[PDB]
Amino acid sequence: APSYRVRRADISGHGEEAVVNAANAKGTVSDGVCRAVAKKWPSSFKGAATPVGTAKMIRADGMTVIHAVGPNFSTVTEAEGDRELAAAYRAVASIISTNNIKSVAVPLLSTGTFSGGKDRVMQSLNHLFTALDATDADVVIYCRDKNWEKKIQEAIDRR
Ligand SMILES: Nc1ncnc2c1ncn2[C@@H]1O[C@H](COP(=O)(O)OP(=O)(O)OC[C@@H](O)[C@@H](O)[C@@H](O)CO)[C@@H](O)[C@H]1O
Repeated sequence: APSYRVRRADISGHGEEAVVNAANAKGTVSDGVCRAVAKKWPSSFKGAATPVGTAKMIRADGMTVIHAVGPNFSTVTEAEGDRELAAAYRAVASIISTNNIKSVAVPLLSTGTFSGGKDRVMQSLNHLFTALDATDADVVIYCRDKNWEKKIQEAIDRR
């Protein structure tokens, strides 16, 4: 069974075996988690382009980087976005289990740039749990907001 905990820290300082980038489909560096990942592991972006709802892994800069493309909720219906968000997290879980990754730092996909202006912390976290429950990985969820940290911790605890 996987273990879940939450850190309020820059994900670029994670202590896990792998990190999930909240990526865009073009594999470009822009504001958000992606900027922190590009600064710390700059060569991890080579050929990282992957369609919405998929994930693409690379070993670069002594790190395993998993580029997961959550939906942009400005560009899909709510139901379409919810399916694509579930798919991105399942693509992450498959890469974790198939590559024998023992621990992973995970941001909440589609809760920032891609949130379409809405609070999607619980939507994103519920898809994260459902997908990563298929793995044996130690999962560390990263956020920057003290309120999010407690929400996430509350949600971890309720389980
Ligand atoms: N350094 C950090 N450490 C820990 N948590 C962080 C972080 N930077 C941002 N976050 C949080 O991670 C979540 C996903 O944000 P993001 O805005 O990065 O994630 P999405 O909403 O999936 O959008 C991805 C796009 O921004 C895409 O173009 C990429 O360029 C960006 O990733 C948001 O809740 C942010 O508050």
